[PDB]
Amino acid sequence: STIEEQAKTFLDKFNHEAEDLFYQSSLASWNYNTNITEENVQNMNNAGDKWSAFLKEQSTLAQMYPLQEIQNLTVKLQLQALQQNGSSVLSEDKSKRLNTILNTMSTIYSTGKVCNPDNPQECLLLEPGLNEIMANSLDYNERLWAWESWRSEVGKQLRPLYEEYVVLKNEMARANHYEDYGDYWRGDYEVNGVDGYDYSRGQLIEDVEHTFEEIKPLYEHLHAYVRAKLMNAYPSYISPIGCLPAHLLGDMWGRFWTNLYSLTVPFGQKPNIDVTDAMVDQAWDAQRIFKEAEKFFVSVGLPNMTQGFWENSMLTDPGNVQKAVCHPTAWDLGKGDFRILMCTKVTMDDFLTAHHEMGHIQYDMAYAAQPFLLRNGANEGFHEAVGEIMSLSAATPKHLKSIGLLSPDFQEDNETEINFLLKQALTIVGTLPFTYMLEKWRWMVFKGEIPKDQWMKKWWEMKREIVGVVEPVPHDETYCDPASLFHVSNDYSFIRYYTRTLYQFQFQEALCQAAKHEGPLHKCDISNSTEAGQKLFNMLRLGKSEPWTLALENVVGAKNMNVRPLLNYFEPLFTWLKDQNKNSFVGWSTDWSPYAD
Amino acid sequence: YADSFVIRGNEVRQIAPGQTGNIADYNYKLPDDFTGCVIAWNSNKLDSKVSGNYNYLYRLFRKSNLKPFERDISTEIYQAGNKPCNGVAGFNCYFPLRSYGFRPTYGVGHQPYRVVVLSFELLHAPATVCGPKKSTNLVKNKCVNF
Ligand SMILES: *[C@@H]1O[C@H](CO)[C@@H](O[C@@H]2O[C@H](CO)[C@@H](O)[C@H](O)[C@H]2NC(C)=O)[C@H](O)[C@H]1NC(C)=O
Ligand SMILES: *[C@@H]1O[C@H](CO)[C@@H](O[C@@H]2O[C@H](CO)[C@@H](O)[C@H](O)[C@H]2NC(C)=O)[C@H](O)[C@H]1NC(C)=O
Ligand SMILES: *[C@@H]1O[C@H](CO)[C@@H](O[C@@H]2O[C@H](CO)[C@@H](O)[C@H](O)[C@H]2NC(C)=O)[C@H](O)[C@H]1NC(C)=O
Ligand SMILES: *[C@@H]1O[C@H](CO)[C@@H](O[C@@H]2O[C@H](CO)[C@@H](O)[C@H](O)[C@H]2NC(C)=O)[C@H](O)[C@H]1NC(C)=O
Ligand SMILES: *[C@@H]1O[C@H](CO)[C@@H](O[C@@H]2O[C@H](CO)[C@@H](O)[C@H](O)[C@H]2NC(C)=O)[C@H](O)[C@H]1NC(C)=O
Ligand SMILES: *[C@@H]1O[C@H](CO)[C@@H](O)[C@H](O)[C@H]1NC(C)=O
Repeated sequence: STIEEQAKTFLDKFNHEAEDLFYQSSLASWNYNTNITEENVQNMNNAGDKWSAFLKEQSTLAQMYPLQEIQNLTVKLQLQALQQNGSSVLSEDKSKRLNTILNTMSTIYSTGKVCNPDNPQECLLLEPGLNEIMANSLDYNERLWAWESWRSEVGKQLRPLYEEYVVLKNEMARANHYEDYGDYWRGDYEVNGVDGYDYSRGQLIEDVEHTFEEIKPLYEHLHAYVRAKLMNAYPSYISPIGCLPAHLLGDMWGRFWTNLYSLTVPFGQKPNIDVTDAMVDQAWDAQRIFKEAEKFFVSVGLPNMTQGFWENSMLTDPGNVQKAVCHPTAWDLGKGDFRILMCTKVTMDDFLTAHHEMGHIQYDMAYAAQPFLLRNGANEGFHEAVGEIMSLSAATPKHLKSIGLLSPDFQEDNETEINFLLKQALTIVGTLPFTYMLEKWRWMVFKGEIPKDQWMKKWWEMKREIVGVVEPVPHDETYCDPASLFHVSNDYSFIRYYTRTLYQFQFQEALCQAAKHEGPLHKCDISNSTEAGQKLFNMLRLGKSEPWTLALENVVGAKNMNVRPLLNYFEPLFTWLKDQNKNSFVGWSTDWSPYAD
Repeated sequence: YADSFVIRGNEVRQIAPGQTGNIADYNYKLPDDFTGCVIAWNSNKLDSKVSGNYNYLYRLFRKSNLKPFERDISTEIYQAGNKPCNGVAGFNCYFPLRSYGFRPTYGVGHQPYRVVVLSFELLHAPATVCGPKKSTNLVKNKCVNF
């Protein structure tokens, strides 16, 4: 009864119950996901309902213990995570209104239908075909149509709903001593009073705007190259001092330039590394690939699979007609019962996805000792970060020719290396300007700096200034372009895909500087080492029990994200791009327009 | 003396002289001068029934830790706060018994293990029962050491 006893003795009970219930819920869910029937939806909805009701009751009960009389750090962190009101601080009818606006937004996004002006009877959804038209077509007219349509029919309906959504979320967040909603998102990177490891909510914006400054020397050259290359497929449509038209990037919103590899390959007659026929000519099943992944993981010094994962998991899609959503996922039903749900085919891409998923499996195996409320990554970003380095280290030619899938006399050269590096940088450094731009735009519109009659003009001037792309058609203020992105119209945070891109290469360099590697970083492997495994595992097992700025400094040695490893990873590509642009004009002028000529 | 019960997987490390934890603290306490013999094995296929088998309980609230070889079976509602409970669950008045919910799809360290312990003690008796002897055919007509 030391004013904290109720804190520790409450916490226990909670712990137990929580864990148990959660498990019930989760088994239920895995079920429905692997065997789609009509009754299983009911078997899982009530389990989720009971879990949610129990958690909200415990949250309403935890309030009775003040948060300044606690002295131990871990119990204070657990209470601070549980004591969160979340929603339901609003007026009751406004809560239902918020649920309706959210669900209506999600539905209007999901079931969008756009139809041709030449044939309005049968037409296209978003997922089947629209992405294919925007990715694989090659005529300017069809791309411009597919681009303007989706923003003229799904951008116009969403604005009068997003307007109310903003103010409702702001009034929600403003009851928990917060000043807007964006701060309620940045609050994930917050650390209070640990004598030096503190990280104020504000300094996240400072880091982001301070690390985006060092990327531009590389992104500018990449933009110049991609532009001078796109000036071949569509002759006399781009200006050599202008920006790019949004409907030429490779998808609906311009998030990944990966589909531009067909037009901008450096050496179009030297094929890259690809183990796809060598696999099937060796009769590899879904079992063999996972055995290879586990062998690689155990080679570095991590434990085996739990021997309950080989009988329960579903590695190959069920033969008969058994509807199960084929989207890879790593389940941690808790209680040490880990599973992997994915419809593996015999392709090297699935061979890399297996590694990327067993990464999450290992990361979940590590921290299974912490209290139940601390079973996550250090923040939202570390999870996929620690996941992706396995795929980045398993795709190098060394690890391939050491497993029996490449001819021993396969000799790699600098041409194939530049090819691979551009294929990588079309995805890694390509999405960063878009990500930072969209997140800054959302923070701005939430804090109230941008008046609600200047949304689209500000968004497009930002697309002109930062990322270097220009709209093809004018858009007045009956539109809303950002509401046409999945992570926006569904109330999903969108800054993790910018911190992950940095944490990735920081982890890569920090780790395989212990494997005593000597060459460029893009050939670096973490196999056969034991110091690397220990350095990684001394962070994998913390969970949330320590501030993330300590989880970093125990791996790389710094107390923040630093972009230098990224540039050090791309240095060869940068040396090449500095030569292939001796005659073009780097950068872009925000005056050019595709219609004002 | 022969004791037997069932406990979780990763808690068998607590049936040993001089340990601590939610199980060994106050469910079963072995002394510091133990002379017995601990046996413990896995019984997943015999005691775990899908959907939850809520028969086995384990106390996790008590005033103070136990005494060696002592036994406590009460069901008095705990009291952590300062206000007396009057036997009603709720705020700072917790039920003292929970249940292991075993299922066959658990990992090692959570499947039910069965534990038995032997303990000897020689009060004053000089003959309560000796161990097992050897075997062989007694030869005859030979000078032998018998
Ligand atoms: C997928 O779920 C369905 C819906 O229950 C299962 O179908 C029945 O499941 C019960 C459960 O024991 C069986 O007794 C019936 O014989 C099943 N009937 C049919 C027509 O399937 C189905 O078995 C589940 N699939 C798997 C692989 O377990
Ligand atoms: C209160 O904080 C202390 C340390 O500040 C925690 O002590 C650790 O407890 C764990 C198990 O709970 C042990 O494995 C560690 O060895 C302990 N650390 C040290 C330095 O002895 C203590 O657990 C915290 N209280 C609670 C209820 O978690
Ligand atoms: C969470 O919401 C509650 C309202 O439901 C806020 O108000 C506190 O509510 C608790 C119990 O419901 C009271 O004991 C407090 O006196 C209330 N006021 C406070 C704590 O200032 C509560 O403030 C909200 N949580 C936070 C962290 O602000
Ligand atoms: C890949 O490596 C080869 C050999 O190391 C390079 O070939 C030489 O490149 C320099 C660079 O200007 C030229 O001056 C030489 O004339 C090249 N050698 C021959 C025999 O012609 C090649 O350039 C490298 N690839 C790239 C893209 O630079
Ligand atoms: C690095 O790891 C690989 C993976 O096991 C080890 O590969 C073995 O290498 C020896 C000799 O090079 C071969 O005889 C074995 O057949 C290989 N094993 C497999 C499964 O292919 C390699 O030994 C490790 N490196 C070192 C220095 O031990
Ligand atoms: C992992 O499993 C293999 C089975 O092939 C076994 O030989 C090895 O000893 C195991 N290692 C550990 C650490 O459990």
